[PDB]
Amino acid sequence: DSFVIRGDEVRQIAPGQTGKIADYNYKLPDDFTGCVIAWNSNNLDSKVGGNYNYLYRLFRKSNLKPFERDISTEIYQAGSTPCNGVEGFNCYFPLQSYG
Amino acid sequence: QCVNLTTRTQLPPAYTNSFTRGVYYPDKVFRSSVLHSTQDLFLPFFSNVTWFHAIHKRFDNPVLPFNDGVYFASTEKSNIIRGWIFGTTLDSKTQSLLIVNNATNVVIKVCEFQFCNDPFLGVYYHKNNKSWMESEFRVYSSANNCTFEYVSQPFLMDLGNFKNLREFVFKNIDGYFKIYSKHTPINLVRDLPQGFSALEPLVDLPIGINITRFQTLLALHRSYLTPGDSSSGWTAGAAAYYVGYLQPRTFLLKYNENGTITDAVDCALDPLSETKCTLKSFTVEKGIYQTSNFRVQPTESIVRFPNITNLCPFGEVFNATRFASVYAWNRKRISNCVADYSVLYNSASFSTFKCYGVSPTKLNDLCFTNVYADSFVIRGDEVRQIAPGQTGKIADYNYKLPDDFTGCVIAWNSNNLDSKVG
Amino acid sequence: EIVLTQSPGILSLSPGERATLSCRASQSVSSSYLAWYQQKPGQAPRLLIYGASSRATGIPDRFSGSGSGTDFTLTISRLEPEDFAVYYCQQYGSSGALTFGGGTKVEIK
Amino acid sequence: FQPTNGVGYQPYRVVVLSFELLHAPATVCGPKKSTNLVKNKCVNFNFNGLTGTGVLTESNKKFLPFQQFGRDIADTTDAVRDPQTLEILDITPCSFGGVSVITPGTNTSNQVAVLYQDVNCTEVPVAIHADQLTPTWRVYSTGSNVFQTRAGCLIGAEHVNNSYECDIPIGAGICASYQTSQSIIA
Amino acid sequence: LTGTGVLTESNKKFLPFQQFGRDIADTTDAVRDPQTLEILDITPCSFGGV
Amino acid sequence: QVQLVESGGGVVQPGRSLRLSCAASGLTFSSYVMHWVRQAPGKGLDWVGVIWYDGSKKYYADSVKGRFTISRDNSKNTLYLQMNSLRAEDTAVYYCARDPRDYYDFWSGYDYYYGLDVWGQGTTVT
Ligand SMILES: *[C@@H]1O[C@H](CO)[C@@H](O[C@@H]2O[C@H](CO)[C@@H](O[C@@H]3O[C@H](CO)[C@@H](O)[C@H](O)[C@@H]3O)[C@H](O)[C@H]2NC(C)=O)[C@H](O)[C@H]1NC(C)=O
Ligand SMILES: *[C@@H]1O[C@H](CO)[C@@H](O[C@@H]2O[C@H](CO)[C@@H](O)[C@H](O)[C@H]2NC(C)=O)[C@H](O)[C@H]1NC(C)=O
Ligand SMILES: *[C@@H]1O[C@H](CO)[C@@H](O)[C@H](O)[C@H]1NC(C)=O
Ligand SMILES: *[C@@H]1O[C@H](CO)[C@@H](O)[C@H](O)[C@H]1NC(C)=O
Ligand SMILES: *[C@@H]1O[C@H](CO)[C@@H](O)[C@H](O)[C@H]1NC(C)=O
Ligand SMILES: *[C@@H]1O[C@H](CO)[C@@H](O)[C@H](O)[C@H]1NC(C)=O
Ligand SMILES: *[C@@H]1O[C@H](CO)[C@@H](O)[C@H](O)[C@H]1NC(C)=O
Ligand SMILES: *[C@@H]1O[C@H](CO)[C@@H](O)[C@H](O)[C@H]1NC(C)=O
Ligand SMILES: *[C@@H]1O[C@H](CO)[C@@H](O)[C@H](O)[C@H]1NC(C)=O
Ligand SMILES: *[C@@H]1O[C@H](CO)[C@@H](O)[C@H](O)[C@H]1NC(C)=O
Ligand SMILES: *[C@@H]1O[C@H](CO)[C@@H](O)[C@H](O)[C@H]1NC(C)=O
Ligand SMILES: *[C@@H]1O[C@H](CO)[C@@H](O)[C@H](O)[C@H]1NC(C)=O
Ligand SMILES: *[C@@H]1O[C@H](CO)[C@@H](O)[C@H](O)[C@H]1NC(C)=O
Repeated sequence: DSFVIRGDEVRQIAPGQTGKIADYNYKLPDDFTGCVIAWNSNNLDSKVGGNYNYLYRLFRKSNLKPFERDISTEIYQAGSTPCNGVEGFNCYFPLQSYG
Repeated sequence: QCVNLTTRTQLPPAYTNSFTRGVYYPDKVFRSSVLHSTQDLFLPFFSNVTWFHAIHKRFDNPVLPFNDGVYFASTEKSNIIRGWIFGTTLDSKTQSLLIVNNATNVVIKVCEFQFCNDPFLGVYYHKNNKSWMESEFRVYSSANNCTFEYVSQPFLMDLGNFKNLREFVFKNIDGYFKIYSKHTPINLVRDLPQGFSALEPLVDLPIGINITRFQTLLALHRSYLTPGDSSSGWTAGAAAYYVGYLQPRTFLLKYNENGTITDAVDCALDPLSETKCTLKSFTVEKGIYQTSNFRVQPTESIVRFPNITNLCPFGEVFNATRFASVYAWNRKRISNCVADYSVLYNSASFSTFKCYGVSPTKLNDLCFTNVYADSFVIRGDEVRQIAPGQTGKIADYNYKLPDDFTGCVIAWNSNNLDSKVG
Repeated sequence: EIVLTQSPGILSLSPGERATLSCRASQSVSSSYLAWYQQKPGQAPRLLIYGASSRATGIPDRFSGSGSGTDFTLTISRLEPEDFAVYYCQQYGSSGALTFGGGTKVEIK
Repeated sequence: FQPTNGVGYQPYRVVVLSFELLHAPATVCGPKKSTNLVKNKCVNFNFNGLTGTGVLTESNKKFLPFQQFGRDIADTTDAVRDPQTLEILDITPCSFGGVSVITPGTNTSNQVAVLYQDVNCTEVPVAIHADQLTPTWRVYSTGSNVFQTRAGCLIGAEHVNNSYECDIPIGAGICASYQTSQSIIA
Repeated sequence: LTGTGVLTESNKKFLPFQQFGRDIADTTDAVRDPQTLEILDITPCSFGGV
Repeated sequence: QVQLVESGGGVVQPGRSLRLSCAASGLTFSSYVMHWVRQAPGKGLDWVGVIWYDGSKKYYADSVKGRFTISRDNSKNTLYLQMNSLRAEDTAVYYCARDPRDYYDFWSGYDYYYGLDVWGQGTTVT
């Protein structure tokens, strides 16, 4: 299971943790048997002037089931009014670039 | 392409009694002459299963909810039924699971599919030679972003008249799609037969997607007398398929000298069955017995917390311009608010988040009695000294936590604002 | 380019009566090529009968058709007020030309 | 602290949170959404930071001013006050005192009788939460063959005025046997 | 599977999906050889009735 | 609800160019043989041409020769037709109609012809 994050969420790749990656991007199960391998890629992944290819899911209306995948780009509703798929106030893409 | 087969109206759902059919093997371990007890999602015995058909001249294949798991079944000599589709929205906004079976192979694809209102598989026969069969897929309008693709040998399918029952339990646990199945002959019965049949594992697909609804796929022979677009012209044989729902239950399982499941006892089904669970033996002697009581299952969850709608006057303690020194650390009382940490995680990335006595996850579920936040600024190599039980300059001479400390430690980088040039 | 002929050109019958229609072809037809249409003035033609003696979807049972070889017939059981329009017959094959008939008209009396 | 300092030297802001856990009414709680209560129903409940499974029964137990919440003599939660409603609500298990199954040998037959111990017969369906139980269990819950004993309520056997020797010791002056067709007699 | 003991010839049938064999005590009593399809029964080294 | 939309009408200067196009609602436009029917002001219906599911075989009527070209665009859900000249045939109403005979129907040994089921709104060509 390969993915790119930034440093402070590396502690979140563990059974029973809370954060941006564990709650809305990639959740480990409680009975997980395996290994986690994380290494530096500032020479590889980082780009001069900013790199915006990698994306993380910021807002989602539930906590993840273990080992599942969701790439839906429906607009999050931070307000009572429906966004109707239109960007505006209290309406943002769930995905966001790391930079 | 799509054909809007239209059922003028859905016929009222028909309920048939499942006859203690559908118990799958829990794990790939050879067990012989040993009674094994397991608690897994299971079809309750004698449940009210569906009696949905295929051709009456309606083509009714409606979507049904996938709450926990579906026990599917099929009874036709010709293989009218082929595959299934699983998903939560089925309109190309989420990821859906496609299962389709043609004569040469079985294709399983996890993609964003725009399913038609009435999907089916088209079988076209050359005139005067049924041997020439050409198949056109009329299930998905389009496909996009396929993650998992799987191609393999066809599931056993019919090519001395006999009817072959095919049973398929679908389960979605921990992002794994488990399929269990077994095909048996049918002789002189119109509904789901009696006896016991055990389903053996066939695949374990790591689809990792949300499943809420499912729909049955039918292969319809094409009649050229009437046009293709009209519902007419897609005639096939009369096939009825069963759909059950899995509810968590505890079932004792009986193996045999050779290692195959022969009999099962569900504790919930009978008080006598519950006695068997306690004795751990199918045979029960004459007398009175006291049994462990687990026949009651939870049906709803209710949540009660006091009326506090106020976001916490943190005072932006996390965002405060100046923090306390470590020799004089500031303690702030927190009272009469609803603590939300989701905003704090969005506001800043925390390098160290270690909680003792309360888990970091499900911490938002729990209520906290009294909160005294203690804030200070240190250097990095001393951060590990904050944890209880470890010593140092800060732990011995500046700030000490007790051994029975119940709380959390949150440390984050501040070289951007707390560092001055010179 | 088959010479189709519709007779009679103009029919005058009261509503509720029975009207017969003819569409003769100059060459042999395999009895699966003709179609029958109703066209009200100012609107597009509408399918009634496809092939020979086969009713299209949405067409009521009052409309009927028959015929084989070079002689083909449309027979209506009862004439509705909304069924009064002009009618055309065609004939088509995969390599065959498509030729509509001159047309026939039913009229109030 | 200096701008170009090493990562160890760079300042790291530390905030430590200290919680006491359920010894007083809680002024601060998490973002869970409160829902209405369902009294006398087998549900999962999360009351003021304690999670459990059972039914909830109303009571009029008075409490000291400092702690509305109370603990039993075995330190089990005898009653926890509902947050929104000031009425005293105590946890009662879905499982009451353990039922006794009374059966002949499975070689002979499969008919069984159920004794609900120390429970009045009229209160038996409520005690076992029959509506929650399976329909086959529900037939055991309510029947014409209902006998009230000092031990409890026996359902599934017919009582006889004639006296026979004890085969199965029900208790409290009651015993069962299998006799003629063939059925469980008490 | 690491263990000490006796490897004996076995005639026990093995289903293809199943690779290991456990007794009524749930401990491992039979195994299939990785290279060849023969079934080997695991036997305690000392009966200990001594 | 199936609807075919006509366009490119109106009276123009007679000769050398005019544009017709027929749209189709839904996603069942492709793979269905389509024909163009021209309605004379007082002389009944007539034929223009036919195109198959992929356009490999095309055929035209004897009324006009060398002036009509038929093509289908799969992505735009619109079929395009062009007249290289405008003869004395004026005030002719042109319809686009869809015939359900799919590739599979003529692929099978069966020799069958269905009917022109759904028609367009119509247009004015002068
Ligand atoms: C898997 O998909 C299902 C949908 O098929 C998800 O369940 C749905 O979750 C949404 C919130 O994300 C629920 O919307 C909420 O509905 C309530 C009223 O019921 C409303 O008050 C809220 O404001 C909000 O609109 C939706 O009702 C719910 N539907 C079902 C079937 O329960 C489910 O969460 C997904 N599972 C995961 C974690 O992937
Ligand atoms: C059944 O469907 C599968 C998947 O579409 C077919 O397999 C491939 O089909 C494509 C065309 O759709 C070919 O270009 C590939 O070469 C096929 N690959 C294989 C492995 O055959 C399969 O041919 C279909 N079989 C039937 C009965 O039509
Ligand atoms: C099953 O269906 C029947 C008839 O609709 C109904 O009476 C019964 O309550 C249902 N539930 C059971 C017992 O499975
Ligand atoms: C039908 O097809 C099979 C296989 O293509 C062929 O062997 C047989 O001769 C055919 N029968 C006919 C053409 O009557
Ligand atoms: C398909 O994948 C891309 C990412 O490579 C993504 O941008 C797009 O949202 C996906 N398509 C959808 C959601 O339909
Ligand atoms: C075990 O399998 C053998 C061979 O199939 C068969 O003869 C025997 O009857 C089976 N016995 C049991 C207990 O199923
Ligand atoms: C903290 O301050 C920054 C600006 O320096 C602001 O962008 C961020 O939203 C604040 N977070 C909070 C509300 O604590
Ligand atoms: C809590 O607030 C709601 C309105 O949001 C109100 O209807 C309800 O009665 C209040 N309950 C209490 C504890 O007063
Ligand atoms: C009951 O036990 C007898 C032996 O005492 C045996 O022959 C018979 O088959 C058994 N019957 C059942 C139903 O178990
Ligand atoms: C409950 O049991 C007691 C003890 O025998 C009895 O006195 C009382 O009448 C019973 N009440 C009901 C309602 O059955
Ligand atoms: C058995 O005793 C009960 C006690 O009330 C009585 O009502 C019943 O009539 C008696 N039966 C006989 C046969 O004496
Ligand atoms: C492994 O390969 C070697 C060399 O081909 C062969 O001698 C040996 O028997 C093989 N092991 C197996 C599969 O039994
Ligand atoms: C029928 O199919 C068409 C596409 O050809 C679609 O636009 C329409 O919504 C469908 N109607 C029904 C009854 O599903």
